[PDB]
Amino acid sequence: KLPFSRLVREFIVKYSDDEPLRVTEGALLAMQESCEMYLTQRLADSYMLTKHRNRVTLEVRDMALMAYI
Amino acid sequence: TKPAIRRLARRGGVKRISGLIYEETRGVLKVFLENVIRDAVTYTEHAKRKTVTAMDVVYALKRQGRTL
Repeated sequence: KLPFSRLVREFIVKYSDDEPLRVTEGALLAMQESCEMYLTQRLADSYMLTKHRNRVTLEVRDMALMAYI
Repeated sequence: TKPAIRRLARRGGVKRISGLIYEETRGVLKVFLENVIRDAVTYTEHAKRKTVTAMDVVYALKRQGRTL
């Protein structure tokens, strides 16, 4: 929860206007589920490049080709 | 944390990970989340309501393309 609440709090406050925007547990849990799978997806796709590169170590090299696309 | 990144890599089938991934992974996500939270916050505040709901998160995800 520690790095998730920080980002949520920073960005609700950053992107508020007259006030921070309440929120529910389902909203917070729904967001947290979504964001986890996004990192799983992009790391895994970049890992597909890793295997294609005849290496076993996911590296910032592999993260960059999916990110460039 | 370091094991949360490890946990995400092992979910994706990644066995071992280099040390820069830790910082790189946080950056990539914030971009995603900035859009999710921004969009959610923007829709939630604009749409006759001031509370983020599960469907507002859903609305933010549709508005991504880093999903498609």
